[PDB]
Order: sequence, then C-alpha cells, then structure tokens
Amino acid sequence: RNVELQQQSCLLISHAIEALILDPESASFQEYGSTGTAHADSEYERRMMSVYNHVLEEVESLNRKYTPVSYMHTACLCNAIIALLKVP
Amino acid sequence: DPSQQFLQQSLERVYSLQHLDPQGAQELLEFTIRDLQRLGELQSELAGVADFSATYLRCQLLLIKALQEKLWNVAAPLYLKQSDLASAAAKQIMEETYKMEFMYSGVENKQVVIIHHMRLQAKALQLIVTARTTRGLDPLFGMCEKFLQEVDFFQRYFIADLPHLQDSFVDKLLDLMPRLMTSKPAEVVKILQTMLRQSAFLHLPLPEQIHKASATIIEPAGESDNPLRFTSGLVV
Amino acid sequence: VDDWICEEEITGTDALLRRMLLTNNAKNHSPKQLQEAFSAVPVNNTQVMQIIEHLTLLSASELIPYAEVLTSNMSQLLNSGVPRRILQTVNKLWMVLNTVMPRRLWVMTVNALQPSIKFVRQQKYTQNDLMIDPLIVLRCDQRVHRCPPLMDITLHMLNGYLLASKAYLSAHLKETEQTREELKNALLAAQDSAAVQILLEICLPTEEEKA
Amino acid sequence: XXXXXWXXXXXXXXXXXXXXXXXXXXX
Amino acid sequence: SPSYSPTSPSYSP
Amino acid sequence: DANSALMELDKGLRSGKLGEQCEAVVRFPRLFQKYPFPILINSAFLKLADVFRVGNNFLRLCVLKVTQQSEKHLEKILNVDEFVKRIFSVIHSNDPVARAITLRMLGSLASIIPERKNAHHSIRQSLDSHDNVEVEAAVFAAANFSAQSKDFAVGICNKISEMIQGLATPVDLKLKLIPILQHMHHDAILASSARQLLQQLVTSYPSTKMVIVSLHTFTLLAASSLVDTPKQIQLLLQYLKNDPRKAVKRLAIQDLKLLANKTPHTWSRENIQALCECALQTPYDSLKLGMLSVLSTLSGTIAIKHYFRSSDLVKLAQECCYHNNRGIAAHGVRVLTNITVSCQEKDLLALEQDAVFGLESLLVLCSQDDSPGAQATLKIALNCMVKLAKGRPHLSQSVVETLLTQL
Amino acid sequence: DLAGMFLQIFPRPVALALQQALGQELARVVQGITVRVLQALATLLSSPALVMSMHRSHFLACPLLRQLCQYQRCVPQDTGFSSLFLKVLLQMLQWLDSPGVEGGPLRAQLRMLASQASAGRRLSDVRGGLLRLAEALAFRQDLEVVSSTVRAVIATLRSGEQCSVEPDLISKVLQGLIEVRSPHLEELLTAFFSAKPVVVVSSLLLQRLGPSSGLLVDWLEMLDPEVVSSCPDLQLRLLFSRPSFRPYLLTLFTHQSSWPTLHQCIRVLLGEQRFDPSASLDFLWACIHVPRIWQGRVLRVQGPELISLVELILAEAETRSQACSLIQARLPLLLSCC
Repeated sequence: RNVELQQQSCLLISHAIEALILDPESASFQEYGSTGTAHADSEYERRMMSVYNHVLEEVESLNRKYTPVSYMHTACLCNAIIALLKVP
Repeated sequence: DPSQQFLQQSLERVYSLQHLDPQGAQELLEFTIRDLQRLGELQSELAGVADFSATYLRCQLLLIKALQEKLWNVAAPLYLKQSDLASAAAKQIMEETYKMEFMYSGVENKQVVIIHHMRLQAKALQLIVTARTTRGLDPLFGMCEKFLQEVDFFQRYFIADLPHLQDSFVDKLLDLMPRLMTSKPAEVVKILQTMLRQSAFLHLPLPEQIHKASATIIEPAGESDNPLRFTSGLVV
Repeated sequence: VDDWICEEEITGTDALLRRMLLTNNAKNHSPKQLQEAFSAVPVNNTQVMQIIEHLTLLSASELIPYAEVLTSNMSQLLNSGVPRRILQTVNKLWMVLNTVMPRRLWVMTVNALQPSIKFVRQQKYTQNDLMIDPLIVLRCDQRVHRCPPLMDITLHMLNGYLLASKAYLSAHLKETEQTREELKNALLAAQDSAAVQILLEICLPTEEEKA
Repeated sequence: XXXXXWXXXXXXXXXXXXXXXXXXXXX
Repeated sequence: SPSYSPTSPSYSP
Repeated sequence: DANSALMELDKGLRSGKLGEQCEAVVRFPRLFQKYPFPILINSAFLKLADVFRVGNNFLRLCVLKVTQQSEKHLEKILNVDEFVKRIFSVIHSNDPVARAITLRMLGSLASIIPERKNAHHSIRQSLDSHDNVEVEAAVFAAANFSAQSKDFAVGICNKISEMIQGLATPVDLKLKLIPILQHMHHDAILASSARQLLQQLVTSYPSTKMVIVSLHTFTLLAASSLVDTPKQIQLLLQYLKNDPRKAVKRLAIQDLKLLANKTPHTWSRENIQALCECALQTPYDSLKLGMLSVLSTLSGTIAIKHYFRSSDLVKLAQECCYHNNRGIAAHGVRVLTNITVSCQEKDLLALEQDAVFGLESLLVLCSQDDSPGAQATLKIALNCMVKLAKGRPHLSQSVVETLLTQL
Repeated sequence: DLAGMFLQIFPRPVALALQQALGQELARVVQGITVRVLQALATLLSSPALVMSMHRSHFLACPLLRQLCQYQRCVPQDTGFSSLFLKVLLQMLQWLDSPGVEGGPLRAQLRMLASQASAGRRLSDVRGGLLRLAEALAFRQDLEVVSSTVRAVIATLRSGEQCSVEPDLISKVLQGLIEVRSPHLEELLTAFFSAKPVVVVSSLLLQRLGPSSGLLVDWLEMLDPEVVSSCPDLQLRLLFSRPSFRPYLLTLFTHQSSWPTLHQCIRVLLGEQRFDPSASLDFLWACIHVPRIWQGRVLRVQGPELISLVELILAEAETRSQACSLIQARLPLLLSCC
C-alpha cells in the first residue's frame, strides 16, 4: 500500500501537469473519485489520500480558468508539491 | 432424495441471504460453492447440476469481489492496473458463462436467459474497468455505444421472459434506457458502476436432467517417455 | 514382535477416549491411592476397577509410577474370586508398560509372582539372575497356571528371557574368551527344550483338578 | 492484538535481523 | 516350511 | 551414486545377522528421500517385498515401518502386481503375527491397490479370526481400504454391522470396530445405512465409551458425507441436553465445535436456540465454557444473520458477560461484540454499552494477576475491543479511555 | 462518602474509580475498602429504590457484584464478609422477587451468586436432607428447590460420612431425579456410591429411564466388578427375561464373568418360559465361541439340559413365527451340544 501510495503521488503530479499545462481541453474528464468508505489502514495513508483529494479538486477547479501559461497553474501545482512532501 | 433436497436448500439459502455485507456474501458463496463441489463429488447423478450451480455462484462471487475493490475508492488518474483484480474477474465471468452455456447438455431458454444476463453483467463490469483506465473520450464512447447495442440485442432476443427478471440488471437498465441514450458516456459509466452494486441476484431454474460434457483421451497415453521419431519435414 | 506390533495404530479410538476422559482431572488416582485400594483387608474390587479402568486411558510414558503398585499386588489377583475384568485390565496395563520399561518390568513381575512361602523366597532376583537361568520365570506361585491373564505375562517374560539368555551367553563367551561354541549351542538348545517341556507339563490336567 | 505489530510474532526471525539482534543485544 | 500349512497355496515366482 | 548407495545397503540384507538385515531395511526411507527416481524406487520396493516374504516377523515389521514412512513414494513403483503378490503370498502363513503384519501392509498399501479383491477377501476372512492381533490388523486394514475404495465399503458395512450386534465380539473390540463407519462417505444410501446402524448402536450399547466412539464416528461420517449435517447437529444437541454424563456432554460440546468450525452456514436458528437453552440451564462451568466457545465460534460467522430484538442468545451473552469464570466472561464478551459489529439494528444500541462495560470489567479482572490463563482471556478481550472499535467507530473514545485508565 | 457515590452511580467516572479501588485491593490481597463498600451497600439496602437504578444500569452493577464475589472467594477465612454478602444477595433478590420488573442480566447474576454462596453450606444429616429432597421431588416440580437440596446433599456427602441409608428411599429419590431429569444426577450417583448399590442400580434398570439409562449401565458395569456376582436373581432378570441396553449387558457377561459364574448361569438357564429364548440361545452360542477358547486353533451337556435346550429352540421358533431360517441357524448349537 505504501508503494502504491508513492506511485499514486507521482501519477497525481503527472496528471496535474497534463490537465492544466499541456492540454486542459483533451484532459479533465469526469474523474470524480467515488470517495465512499475511505478504508485507510494507517494515518499516513489517510494523509496521502487527503492530499490527493485536495490536489485533484484544485486541479479540477483550475482546469480552464486560465491560459496554459499561468501563474495560478504553477502556484497550485508547485504547492501540491509542498502538500505531498509535508506528510513524512 | 436427500442430495437434491440439500442442493435446493443450499441454493435457497444463497438466494434468501442476499441482504448481507459483502464479506458475509463472499463467505456464504464460498461455503455454498465448496458444498456444491463436494456434493458433485459424492452424488454422481447430481454432479452436473452441482457444478452448474457452483459455476453460477462462482460468477456471482467474482462479480461481488470485483465490485468491492480498492480501485473504486481512488480517482481515475490515480488508478493503477498493476494491482488490478476486477479486469481478470470480468474475463473469468465471461469464460465461466461460456462454459456454463456450452458444456452442459440439459440447458434450455429458461437457463440461457440468466446465463446471458450474467454475460451482460460481466460485459458491463469490463466496460467500467476499461473506462477507469482510458483518458480519451472517443474510445470510451465507442465501447459504451457497443455495450448499449448489446443490451438492445438482449432486450430484442429475450423479450418474452423479461417480466421474470424483477429488480435485476437488465430491467433496471430498461427503466433508465431513454436517459441512457441521451446521457454522456462518463455519466453512463458512473451510473452503471453505481447500479451494479444495487442489482439483485437472480435465480437459476434447475433443469430436470443436466450433465457436464466430459472428455478424456486414452490413446495418446501421456505416461511413456519414449519419443515418437520421424524425419524432419515429414509427417508423423 | 508381539511387544512391538501392539504400538501399531488401529482406529484412533484410544486417543479419542483419552482426550474425552482423561481431561476429567480427577487427580485422586495415584500409586498411593491404588496401593491403599489393594491393601484393604476388607478388599473391595469396585475401587480397584475404577482406578485401573482410569489407568487404561493413560499413556505408557505416564503409566511408569504405577508399575510398582501394579506388579507388587499381583499375588492378591490369584486369590480365588478375583473378577476376570480385573485380571484382563491388569494384563492390558502390563502389556502397555512392557513397551517402555520391559527390562525393569520383567524383574519386578518375576519378584512379584513368587510363591512367597518364606519372607522373601529370593526377592533378590536380578536381571542377571534371570538371564543366567530363564527357567526361574516358571517357578511362580503355581496358581498362575490356571490364571490366563498371568500366563500371558509369564509367557511374555519367558520368551523374553529365553531370547535374552542367548545374547547373555554370547556376551559372556566373548568376555571370557580373553569347542565352546558347540557347548553354548547345546546349552541353548537344551534350555529351550526344557522350557517347552515345562510349558507342556503346565498344560497337563493335574490330578487335583482331575478328581 | 495488533495484526501489524512488528515486535510481536517474532517467530519469523529473518537472517539479517537475527544477526543484528545477536550483535546489538549482548552489548 | 514351518510357517505355512502343507495345504496352503504354493508360491510360484 | 544412487545405485551405488542402493547396493551398499542392499548387500546388508543377506548378512544373515538380523541386526544388519534390519539396518539394511530401515535405511530405505533415507534413500527414498535422497533419490526419488521411479525406476529405482521400484527396484527398492520389489526387493523390500522379497525380504518381507522371506524374512522373519521383526524384519516384516521393519518393512512395515518403512512402507508407512514412504507412503508418498510407493505411488511411483509401477510394478504393482508382482510386488503386491509377493507381499500377499504370506497372508497364507499359519503364523497369526505374520498375517497381522501383512494386513497392516495391505492397509498401508491401500492407496495404490484399491479394488484389489483378494486383499478385500483377506481382510474379510481375517476379521473373523480367533487371534486378537490379526483381528486388530484386519480392522486397521479395513479402515484404510474403506477410505480408498467404495466397493470394499458397501459389503464391509454390512459385515461390521453384523459383527457389532454379534455379542461374541467383546466390548473393546467393538470400540475399535465402530470407527470403520466413518469412511462410509461414498454413497448417499451407504451413509444412510451407516447412520441407521449408528442410531441403533448408540441406544443398543449405552456405555460411555460406546457413545463417545459412536457419536464421534457418526459426526465424522456426517462431516465427510455432507448430506447428514442438520440431523447430526440436532442429535448432538439432544444428547447434550438429555444424557447426564459429563463425558458425553463434553464430546457433544467439542463435536458441535467441530461442526460449527466446518459448516457454520448449515446451522438453523433452532440449533442455535437449542444450544443457547443448553447453556442457560447448565450448572457446570466446565460445560458452559465449552458451550459458549461453540457459540462464540458461531458468532463470528454468517450463522448470526441466519439466527436473526433481545433473543435467548443475547440474554445468554449478557449473563455470561458477568461471570466469575474468566473464560466464560471472555466468550460472552466475544458473542456480544460479534453481535454488535454484525448488524445495525435498533436493539443492539442497549447491549453496545453492555459489551463496553463487560470489556472494561474483564480488563480490570485480567490485568493484575499475571496468570498464563489470564493472558489468553486478556488477548481475547483486547482483540474483541479492537474489533468493536474498528467495526463501530463512535464508541471508540470510551474504549481508549478505559485502556488509558487501566494502563 | 460512600453512600453518596452509590447515589451518584446508579441513579459514572466515579464508578470507574470505585472499580479501580476494588481492583487495587484484590491485587494487594493476592500479593501481600471492600468491607466498607459492602457495609455501605448493606446499610443503603436496609433502608427502602436503588434496585431499579441498578436494574436499568446493570452494566455498572454486575461488575461490582462480580468484584465483591471475587474478594469473597479469595479470602474465605475472613468470616463476616461472606455472611454480610449473603444477606445482601438475599435481600437484593427479595426486593427483585416481584412479578413485574423485566429482570435481565442482574437478576440472573444475583441468582447464580446466591446459588454459588448459600448452597455451599453443609446440611446436617444425609437422611434428613435426602427425605427433604424426596418431598421436594414429590410435591410437583420444585426445580430450584430440587437444585438447592441436591447441592446440599452433595456437600453433605462430600464432607460427612454415611448415615441411615434406607435403600427404598434412595431408589425413590433416584427415580424421581431421573423422571425430572435433574442435571445433578451424575454427581448424586457418584457421591452416593463413593461412600448395596448393586441392588439399587439393578432395581432402577429393571423398571421410563430414557437418556439416563446409559449412566446406570455404566455404574452397573463399574460398581459391580463382575456382571452377575451379587444378588444374582436381579441380574438374571436383567439379562434373560420376557431392555434396549440388554445386548450390552450380555456382551459384558459373556466376557467379564468367570467360568464358574457362566456355568452356573447356563445351569440355571437350561435346567417355565421365564427367560427370553433369543437372548438365551445367543448367550449360549457366544459362550461356545469365546475367542480365548479358540485362539491359535465342543461342550458336553446332560440329558435334561439338552432337552431344555431343544424346547428352548422350539419356543424361539414359535415366537419368531408370530420361517425355518432361524431354526437352521440354531441347528449348529444343538449339533455342538449333542
């Protein structure tokens, strides 16, 4: 689960690059994760999925609101880096 | 006939306990599959109906286990197929439905309709699993339209026994079908994912006489290590 | 082989009965309690039934402390009215004890089954004495000759000591070597023949019981 | 009884960890 | 042989 | 080399001395472990059968021990006919010990010679012999062959029946003779006939050893042949509530424990109700603890959903939750916790706090004593409260608080 | 105070502190305030209330009673705590012995605590307590009364020695306990026969027994060392007469009894239709074919003995006729006897 969490972290960063820098028109489909029973076994897993949900919501909320050369795009992605690294 | 009575009792125990938690449903299905397998190993004349019902309950168990995976709790970009379980589950249900339809002698229309219903459920599960891993919109729309075409073919072929499948996958599809043509395909995938979990488990009408199609070959007799020599490029 | 094939499993009934009955933890059963049951001058057969029927459930490793009380009270088991179940159960327990302690058990049983006319009547029968002269085991209480559960025990000891005397004589021959092989073979053959002849004389319907 | 207790259920002692225990225990 | 009856079935190798 | 070692321990079995010959025989399983080659295992087993045929009874017993220790390797000999024939040739010996050893060989070889009719006939003939060791070995061989062959079982069922109701057969040999019926799990009518014989047999011989052995073989038949289970469960409950002996009740308890561990889904609500009623009106803690162990095994399965307000199981769990015995308390707490986390009905809201305070009382009783038996109940209670905290989240605060106050 | 916190608890963290103090005292006793708590509870229950508060909050009340019982059991030599606890339990039940209370776990816990404590006393005499048990069996049901009296009789036989046995009274009491299916039947038989039981068990078996017949058969096998050794008339009536447990007793008697007993049995059986012919012929056929006789490998009878055998076989033939196969099966025995 820890290895899967790291893989999901870098997948999240790659998707955050793609959906709001490279091609916001082609990307940002109905990627609404069915967050029902969050059966996270550890506190670390809870923090990682909370960070993932927050970053995905920020990406979806800032999908096409700006031109692809944006200060908000770099700021939200570059603070997603901080949110991912804040949890030890 | 104590064995026939036990088979009926185990099947109705499965049917009448379809309101449990997923773990309890998996436990009940595993218990009944084990009991049906051992009953087939004991009563020879009921072996065919025993493993017929066992394959049906294995299909339902695979569907339940696939619908309770960890991939539904993660988003589409965070989905990863290298730890996937539902993709193999849909393929296994397809194989078991074909095995059920064609290696059993005593099948009829009243069983073929449930077999094809389980095939439709497996196709829907595979559609949602493939929709999880697709980022483009047009291939997802393509096999969503193909799946709706398959559902239309099913309602056209089996229109006679449609009023026997109460609260199932196909009739609850038929209620929402005019919405389903006009819905965006990602919303179609989402409503299918939320509607498989709410679909009611069907019942198998037990055939009077049914046997497995069995085949064993004896003349090759694969227990001799002596090679069968011949000239290269010629025939043996 | 008869002392070895009895360890072969049959149907698992004994392990089942041990598990279902030895867990009663009625720990009153002891060599002291069984000795008090035997040593009652108004002797009661019911209490010794209860104790040895409990003893049959025990393993051979945990039947070791009961060997002395089981052997040394075998003279009372010939006393003209002892029930057949007591004798059969004692024979069963002796056969169980024979699988783990036979070299001691044969000496104790031979010392127990003496006629005991005198105070000891040579209670100092050692293992060396019985290996020197295996026919000592036929000099029993003479009431055993019509007690089949004790004929089973004495025939077991007789066969064992007849087998042991061959090894003892070979060991003594090699030790005192520092022909005699022919004389040893003649002694062994005459010893087995004498044992067979005494056994056949036991089979005779003696004139006390004839009329 | 934690299902994920590392110190507990030490019946499955490894090779490196056993040697590490032997080296850092008696010291 | 003393271990077999005279009327016992013979063993043919 | 494999064949070199085979010759090295093969030269020892013509030594004439019995010691080196038994040396040579009992070295064979190590050779089988080192060199599992079928063409070599075949030759080794054939010469083992030859020295079995010509050797004395102790050598035959050594061959028997080797055969028992090498049961997985004797399926790969493939010269079965002559090997079994040269072993079987000394079933005709006038020695009953040799006949017994050969019957034990046949029972040991029953995995690779099922439906071998002369072996069946030899077992049937030796079951009526007058020598006790031969009859015991025939019982062992019949128990082995009934497990591996149904054609042996159908006739031997009638034979074992007729020699159980035959009163010339002694009681101890009857006791050894009952568990042959355990292997009647081949045909439904065969299992039904075995159950009828066992039903007549329990009431015909009401001895405590007889009822223990007959009930255990009836339940092994019912577990192996699956269409016997509800009537076996109700028979066990009937014998648990009616037979006054503690040993019979103890077998009924451990037997229902076995049947609940194997097939908990086949328990009806009436069976759980009868077991609960048995646990209410018993005066002995040693039997109540076992009954609550069976009910706690049943509580962790889907049998509770088949069982389901405040029922007799809930009242029994509440009563056994506050008990001076720590094991009974642990089992009652386990039942209460399983009922609480099993469903979400309105009735369990009252007994949720009952489970919490029973957990706290078991903690305050099991912590200061340091008994080896107290640590098991402590582990049971702490696992139960872990399950209570995880299954139902809201009440975990009180569980954590009482752990902190107990620490 | 103490009564203040009892009124604080039942009508909640103070209960946990009360529970911890009880746990502390039990820890000190087993290694190196309970009496004050029991005195406060007794003085509070003497004044008429709290019993409905403890009934509704049974999950705070039952652990306290359990801790008090554990303290009572850990120091039984401390006389005064046990007696005060017994009066507390009896008063608590007396306040709870009401028709409408909806009693639950608390009432059952108090009932089992009372059955553990008050039934541990030793009754005065075996004869008087046995007569009391006979009367309690004889009124109608009295299951709680029967349980208390059998516990008292068990304690009396465990502590005291024998008394005026009156075997008719013992037989009547055992028959009553069998007919009411008392769970203490095995204990009562063990205590009775630890300190002529053959006559009692034989008369019980000769008389419905139902599921309790197996215990009596086990005792008859075990207390009687042989099968027919003492009061032989009852044992011949048990074995051969015109019972479901009879073949087990026959199997015992064929292999457990001695040769003089077997010979006397066949003499009195052969030399009136008193005996069952099927059991008689089966017993004779098994006696001829004892495996001890034929191990490793023909009985002479007298004139009237052989006569009595042949009309016994004929009587078996007519009682089977109510075909010739059983006559043919009995022919080898008449051939062997002649």
